[PDB]
Amino acid sequence: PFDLKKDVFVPDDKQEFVKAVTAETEYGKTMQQNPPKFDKIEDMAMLTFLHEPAVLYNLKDRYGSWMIYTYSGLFCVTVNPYKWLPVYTPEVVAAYRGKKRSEAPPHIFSISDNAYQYMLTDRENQSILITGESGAGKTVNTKRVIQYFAVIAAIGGKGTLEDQIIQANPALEAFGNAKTVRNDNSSRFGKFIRIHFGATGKLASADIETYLLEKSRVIFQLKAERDYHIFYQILSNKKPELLDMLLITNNPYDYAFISQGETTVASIDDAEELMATDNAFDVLGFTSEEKNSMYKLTGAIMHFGNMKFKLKEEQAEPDGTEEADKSAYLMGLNSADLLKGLCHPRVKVGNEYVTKGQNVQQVIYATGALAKAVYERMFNWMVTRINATLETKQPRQYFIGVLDIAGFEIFDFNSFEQLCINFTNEKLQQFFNHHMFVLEQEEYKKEGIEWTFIDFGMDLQACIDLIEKPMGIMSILEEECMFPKATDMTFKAKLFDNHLGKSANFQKPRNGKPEAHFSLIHYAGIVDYNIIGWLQKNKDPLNETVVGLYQKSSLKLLSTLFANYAGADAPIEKFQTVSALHRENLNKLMTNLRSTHPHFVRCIIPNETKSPGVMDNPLVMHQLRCNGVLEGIRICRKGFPNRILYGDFRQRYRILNPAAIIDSRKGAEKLLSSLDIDHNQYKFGHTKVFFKAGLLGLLEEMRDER
Ligand SMILES: Nc1ncnc2c1ncn2[C@@H]1O[C@H](COP(=O)(O)OP(=O)(O)O)[C@@H](O)[C@H]1O
Ligand code: VO4
Ligand SMILES: [Mg+2]
Repeated sequence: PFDLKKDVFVPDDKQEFVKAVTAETEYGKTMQQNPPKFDKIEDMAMLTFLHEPAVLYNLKDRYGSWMIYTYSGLFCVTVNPYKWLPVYTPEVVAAYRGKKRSEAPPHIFSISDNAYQYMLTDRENQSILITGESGAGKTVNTKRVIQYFAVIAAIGGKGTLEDQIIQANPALEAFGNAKTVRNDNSSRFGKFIRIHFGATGKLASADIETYLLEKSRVIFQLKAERDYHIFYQILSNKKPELLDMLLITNNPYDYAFISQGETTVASIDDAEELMATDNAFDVLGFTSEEKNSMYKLTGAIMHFGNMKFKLKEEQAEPDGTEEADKSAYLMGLNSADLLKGLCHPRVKVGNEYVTKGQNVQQVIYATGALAKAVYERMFNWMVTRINATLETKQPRQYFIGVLDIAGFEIFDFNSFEQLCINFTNEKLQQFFNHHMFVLEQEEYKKEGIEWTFIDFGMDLQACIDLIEKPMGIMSILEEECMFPKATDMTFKAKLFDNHLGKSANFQKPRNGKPEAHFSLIHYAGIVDYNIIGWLQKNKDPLNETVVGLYQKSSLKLLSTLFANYAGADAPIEKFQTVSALHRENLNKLMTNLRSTHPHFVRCIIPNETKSPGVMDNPLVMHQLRCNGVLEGIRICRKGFPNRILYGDFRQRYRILNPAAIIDSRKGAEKLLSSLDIDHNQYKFGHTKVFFKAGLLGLLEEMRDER
């Protein structure tokens, strides 16, 4: 039943919008709805009415029938079903091969296949960029893109390249993923995977690049969160030989470094996951000495935390050598030299040395710091090793990169790690804004198309400039290190003096919950940051006397993790910080993505309680707004999303009317007027015919008939 004029969408203070400027709703109490033909539409740029509730309800409609993918113009939107669906089967993978976007339902498999098609067709590198906040579905979709390519390639101990490519994700997940409030399997690092293809489309090889790992997790947890998965998988006891080799109990609560918050997760079987983790290292080519060395280092990290200290000026001395000895043998170090290094670190006196002193607070920091450094270097080594076996040295030509970054998050306590994660999210959103709204309209101008630049309001340059540009939050932090008389409050005072009242995205902390020092107006919300410990987190210093012992370790792995160590430069007669390298890497990635054809996949978390099928309209609308889904749909409708080179237009559509044809542009003008179409649905460019939304599909329908 449908009444074109009285069926409207009206606002609501609890449900955002409701089905129904004065009328009463379907329930009782006191923007046009789309017809029943556009129910569960596969592409929302084809809806007659385009507004916030038209898109919200179409997504909701499809979500109710477990259709978690929907095209929204030139890109795609996905809503986390929070449950398994029979839409990722090998049978499905095969059917999607070679199909045009409109010839199959919306799917991540269709994005992957079309990215493959554009690569070989245009002779151009591609990229698949998955956005969304913590627990939206970026990693799940990243794994399905890889699955699609690996299954397609497979058509034609250690396994084949296709098997290795798939297993690289569960191998890295044990060490780099952990349970946070928002996600039981949160990626605590970003990763860009490039899948290389030869000149004719053969999957040649692959590589992975990881971006900043949350080191703090290794030695610190908040009430509602766990440390990295790996620790609990080892303690599961499904492989009891590991507990004997690592010299450990089966109780996480016996290890402070890993038992500060939660220890078991309802959705994760830690026992089955240890086997999956181990099987991946096997399939990836990891030797037993390699696997055991990695397990041994993880074990040494656990004992390292239980090491107690005491007073002997305040000087620290070991409060029991029990835990240091266990750590030292797993690491291949002499226990006495380790504790002497931690308590009395060397100072170079030219060719001699004098030891400086430490107190139990200083040694406690250095101990935590080294356990983080080892963990970070182990993760970087695992990636290097995965890349080493993934390198096939087979002929390559193009690549399809896939970006799975750590999602936007807000915790009750936000620190340095959150600012780095959320900063990347702001940057990736701005990548989308620039590509969709700035470059797109500049193409129309380049091609001599009649057009008036539209302002979509999509521009986060103010917040990005606030964080990265000189005298920004990172620049202030970078200066405040390598200034020993600088404290947490000199950094706070410098941030406020430069940005309070001067930067719109820098506000006083809103603030029961933990104490915050400043607020930041991010693209998806105001985040209250706590600046305590930022100067030390950014400088990341290490006890170089203990690092020296690590380089001389009897374990090959520990000595290789520290072989190329940037030991503090020699003094002269009179360095790269964390944030500095992170910005450098983020800009390196953004410029690299500019040299590819991007394919945006926008993930939407439907509810805060990980409930399948439950859609919370205020949370969904917040995401669709800050993502720019409506803005991104309008540029598809209001512009010309499809454009064909005059040559290609005659090579393909000459069959529609051979009477029309000997010029490239002139011939194309004759062909188009000769057909029964709206002659306003297209424009003529310098080198391409620009088509309005949908006209390409109409001509392609007519081409398939004859
Ligand atoms: N397409 C999907 N099908 C089924 N479950 C999904 C899907 N996408 C996400 N999930 C569930 O949601 C969780 C969070 O998704 P994940 O990919 O880890 O998100 P993100 O990487 O954005 O943090 C997953 O671990 C899984 O339980
Ligand atoms: O939960 V996330 O993997 O998006 O960080
Ligand atoms: Mg993830």
